[PDB]
Amino acid sequence: QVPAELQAALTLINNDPRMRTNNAWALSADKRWSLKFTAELSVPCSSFMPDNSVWHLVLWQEETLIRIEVYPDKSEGISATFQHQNYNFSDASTREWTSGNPALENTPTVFGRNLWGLEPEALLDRISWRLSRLLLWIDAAAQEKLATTGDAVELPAFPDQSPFTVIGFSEQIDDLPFWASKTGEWGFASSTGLPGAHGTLFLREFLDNKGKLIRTTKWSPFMRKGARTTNAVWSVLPTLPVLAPWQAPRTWQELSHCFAQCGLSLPDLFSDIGRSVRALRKQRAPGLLLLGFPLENKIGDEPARIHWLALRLQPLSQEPIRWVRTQNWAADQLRTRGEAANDIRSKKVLIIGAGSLGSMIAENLMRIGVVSQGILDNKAAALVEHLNRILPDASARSFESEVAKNSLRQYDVIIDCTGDDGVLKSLAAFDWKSEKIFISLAMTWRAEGLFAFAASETSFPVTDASSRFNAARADDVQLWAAVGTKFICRVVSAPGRIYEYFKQMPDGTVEKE
Amino acid sequence: DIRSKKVLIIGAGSLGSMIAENLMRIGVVSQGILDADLLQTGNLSRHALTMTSVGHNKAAALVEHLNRILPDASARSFSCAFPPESEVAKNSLRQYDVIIDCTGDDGVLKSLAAFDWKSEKIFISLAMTWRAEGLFAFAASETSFPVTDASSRFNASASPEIDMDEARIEGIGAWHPVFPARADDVQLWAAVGTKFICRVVSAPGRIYEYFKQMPDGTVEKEPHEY
Amino acid sequence: ELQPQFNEFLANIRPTDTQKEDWKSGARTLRERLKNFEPLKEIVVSTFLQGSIRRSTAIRPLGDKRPDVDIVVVTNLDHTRMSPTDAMDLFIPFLEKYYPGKWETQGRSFGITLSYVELDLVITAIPESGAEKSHLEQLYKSESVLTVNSLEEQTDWRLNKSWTPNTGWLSSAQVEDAPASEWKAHPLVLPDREKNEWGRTHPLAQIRWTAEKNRLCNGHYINLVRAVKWWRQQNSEDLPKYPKGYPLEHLIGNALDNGTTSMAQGLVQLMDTFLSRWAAIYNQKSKPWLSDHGVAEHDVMARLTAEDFCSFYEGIASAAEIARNALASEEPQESAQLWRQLFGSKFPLPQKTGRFA
Ligand SMILES: Nc1ncnc2c1ncn2[C@@H]1O[C@H](COP(=O)(O)OP(=O)(O)OP(=O)(O)O)[C@@H](O)[C@H]1O
Ligand SMILES: Nc1ncnc2c1ncn2[C@@H]1O[C@H](COP(=O)(O)OP(=O)(O)O)[C@@H](O)[C@H]1O
Ligand SMILES: *OP(=O)(O)OC[C@H]1O[C@@H](n2cnc3c(N)ncnc32)[C@H](O)[C@@H]1O
Ligand SMILES: [Mg+2]
Ligand SMILES: [Mg+2]
Repeated sequence: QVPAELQAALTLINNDPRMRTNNAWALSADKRWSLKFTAELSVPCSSFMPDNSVWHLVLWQEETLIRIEVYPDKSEGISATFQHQNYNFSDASTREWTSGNPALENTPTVFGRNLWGLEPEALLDRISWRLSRLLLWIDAAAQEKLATTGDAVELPAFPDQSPFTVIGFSEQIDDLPFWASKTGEWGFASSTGLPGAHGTLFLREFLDNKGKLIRTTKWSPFMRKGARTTNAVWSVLPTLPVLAPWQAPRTWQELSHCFAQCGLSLPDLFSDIGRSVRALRKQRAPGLLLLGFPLENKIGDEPARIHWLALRLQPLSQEPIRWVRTQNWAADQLRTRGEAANDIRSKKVLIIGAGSLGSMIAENLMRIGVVSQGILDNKAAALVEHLNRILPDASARSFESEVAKNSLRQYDVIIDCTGDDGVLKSLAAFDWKSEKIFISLAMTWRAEGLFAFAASETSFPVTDASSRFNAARADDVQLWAAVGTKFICRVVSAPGRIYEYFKQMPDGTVEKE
Repeated sequence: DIRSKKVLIIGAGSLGSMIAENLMRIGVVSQGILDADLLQTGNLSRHALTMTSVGHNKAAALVEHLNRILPDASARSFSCAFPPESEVAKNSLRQYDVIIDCTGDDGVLKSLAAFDWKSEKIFISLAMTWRAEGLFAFAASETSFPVTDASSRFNASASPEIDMDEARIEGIGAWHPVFPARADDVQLWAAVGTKFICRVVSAPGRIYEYFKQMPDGTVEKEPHEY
Repeated sequence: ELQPQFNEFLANIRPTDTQKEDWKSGARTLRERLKNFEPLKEIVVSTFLQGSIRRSTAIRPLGDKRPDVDIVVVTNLDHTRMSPTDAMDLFIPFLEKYYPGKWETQGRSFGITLSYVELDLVITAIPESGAEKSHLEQLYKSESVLTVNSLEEQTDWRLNKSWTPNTGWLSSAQVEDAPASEWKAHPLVLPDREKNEWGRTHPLAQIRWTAEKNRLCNGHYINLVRAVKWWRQQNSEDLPKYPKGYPLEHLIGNALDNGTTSMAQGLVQLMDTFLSRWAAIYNQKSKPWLSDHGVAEHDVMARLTAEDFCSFYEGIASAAEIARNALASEEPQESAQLWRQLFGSKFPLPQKTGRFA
């Protein structure tokens, strides 16, 4: 029997002025309740979307959550893929609906803030919310105003993209002019597999038609030590290869059509690639095709960077295209989740002591942005390798003679984490030949407190630090490492003569004097 | 008292990985990690792992890293999402004594409330605020997890409001933003959470505490009296 | 008949969700702890929830006062040999261990203070022997007795050992009540006020009768009981201290007639029937005799004085006059104000925080 809430939902659909339905609910073998209904428009219709579109409201439950989704009808529904919507593909199955469910949760600018509101918890209220959002979505898509000024440029959904393989590249703002003059040209490229990762590769160098280097990408020392294999082909396009309105090409014929629209020829490119492969005996066969194009970050802005798309590599065939996901591993694209200020990220930092506090402070500094670090203390070598295996833009250096003394003098911030007085005396007795910032950090007995000392002079004042000083479990060390990192950031922000003493309390609080 | 307990951690993201590493380093050897996502390069800005674990399941990589710590470690990984579907997985989950939630998701709280544990457990909930300015700490010792009380306590505390200006987009060619938090804040809150867990395990009961960090580097605490 | 306003009033006078989850979790935890205790492993047979909480006839305490939750511990002890004091003293170590500094003994029961509620557990024993004891224990260990949901939530609850909670995806066979030959003639024994002798009690019959009466009245009986309790609380100055509690519920249940359509009509009929039935006793200055559902030889109105009954009768007369003039009124606002004259201000007139990890 049809339960009560489904009857209430049917009544709700029937009551709506801009919605009609005749079929009743139906339970599927996969325990999904579906209903067929028709939607109208209050705006002039377009070619891609008719006024009266047929949809399929579907409800099911996976573990403890109840999924509410609306799917287009396989016969009288929309066939194009717009923004804020999955790919609209109809398969040969008993299903009566396609797979192009609009993403009603996402809120475009056209979607009013008051109209969006919040998602309720009751099934009937959730259904009403979803239906209202669907009506707004369909009218906006009819107006072709789903993406407007100020919105982020989201890439189109690519059908059948493997969720395991990723290709990494590094492209910055300064590299745009280099590629701006190569629109319509092609060449070879090489890539290397990430050691220890699962199904990840990254690009290394770019070549030309005859196999001559034109650009190299700079990676961390961990990544640089790898084999390079030329198994890719690149080609620069004027714009993003997207079909109207926002549909990604699915077959080779659609890709060729988009190429012709741009003003290029896929078969000519393939013939040239084959001919050049024949000419060069060293080259075996390319296996990947890379497409480059300028890309904006917001709608209404101008392009400032080059983005690359990959597909597994004919132009006239109707076979589906295999796409591979790509990520930009540039420095400004790595720490969008939180980073330190530019004043400390551009400093060369030397740390004395690879013990407990020093290694944790170095790891925190590397993760927050400071990439130029010198480890002086094997503990130093292991710490340097671990720091280099953290992010693609890490540059850590491990460690009498005048040349070595100058190398040490090249740094800007000197931090002491040894807890030894002889090291303080040696720091005071060393000739730095220029002004530096000196910071000293030390823990007390039983890790109950922390001494923080900072100075900005040509020589390290040891007597004042000793007078200030006179006047374990892993979590304690981690706590003091975090506090010391914040103290270092604050000192570098405003250099001077600063001394502070911190103390931890049994209830879990920390006090400063 | 806590070194002889079996500890289950739900969520192997930022806070969960650091808490698990601290617990493994201080002596707690019987741990179980439950997560069902994949590790990316962006997550490493605030995480306990490196680039050699990119593209793996978070739980499995975290479990291997934990097992590479000390010769007496014994950790297990569950790749499903709470709650599990198979009855065998539920029976395996019911063998743990302390249940720790480090996901920050309300659906997980409701699933915990609706799960049948068949015995008395210790439930601990830890989460951070906007910009990692504070920490929510809740604890209870029952057969079922109280969700309404925890929600009311979270709402009662004074916390920063969410502003979208500070929310940066995750990258070029993407739509969803991310929440701002640096590595040092997460490390501070992981240490505080480990201490809170030890204190609660020593004396179980109905406990709620709210922590706040100050610009000068101090930590203040606001408890609740029941 | 202003039904939505009555629904809002009922939602206002009901216990909150925090207290509800608190007493549910407390009952489950207490049951598990009692089961796992070695000294009382064989003695304890069952632990189930009773009182107005189970029967959905409880109102929200004014202020921050904790609601009363009633629990029953059924044991297999022999009451002919053991005094009530020894039986209650057998449970002291358990309370000292699991509930240090939160438990207190008063009268015939123990009192445990939780975060938001107060438990009130009573020790009882089975007065039967032989296979009858086995059948009674099997009934008392069933899912129908060991459920923590109220009668309002489970409209399909039946006093049967073969009954299971019917849960659907959105909304099977409806088992009926067990024959009276299996449970009606077998009550339980509990201590008295002074813990000197064992009395007789039978709460399962009370729960069954309340459920059946609610079913026959289209789910209006418990709401009427709550409304009358709230009315008594509001007009406390002009009303005697008694009756209150279960005797008041017994009077309300006796007064009602089967086939209730709406709440206002039910209240008017209830007060009219109450005035009609006890007029002769009122003018003779006496009190009624009402037999308990579980034990037929006991009088519920045993500790009530005649003057209390007379004062309650006068208050009921005044409330009946007000309700009678309220029901006939056709203007919604005037009728709502007339209803508010009795029930009080709670009768109406016609945020999720962000956590990251
Ligand atoms: N006079 C009585 N006669 C018979 N049974 C009684 C009587 N008083 C109490 N009981 C029984 O004892 C149980 C608990 O009694 P209690 O005094 O706590 O009443 P109650 O209905 O829970 O009251 P309240 O609404 O004030 O919480 C009742 O549910 C009923 O089963
Ligand atoms: N907490 C309780 N649980 C179960 N039955 C109860 C409870 N309190 C009272 N009763 C029942 O209600 C009846 C009335 O009890 P009461 O008025 O206290 O009489 P007495 O003073 O003789 O004990 C008793 O017979 C008892 O069986
Ligand atoms: O702070 P953060 O977003 O990194 O933390 C989220 C972590 O929690 C895990 N998570 C979230 N929801 C679930 C469920 N239902 N089951 C198991 N794990 C869950 C995320 O995978 C992430 O690690
Ligand atoms: Mg009571
Ligand atoms: Mg009581």
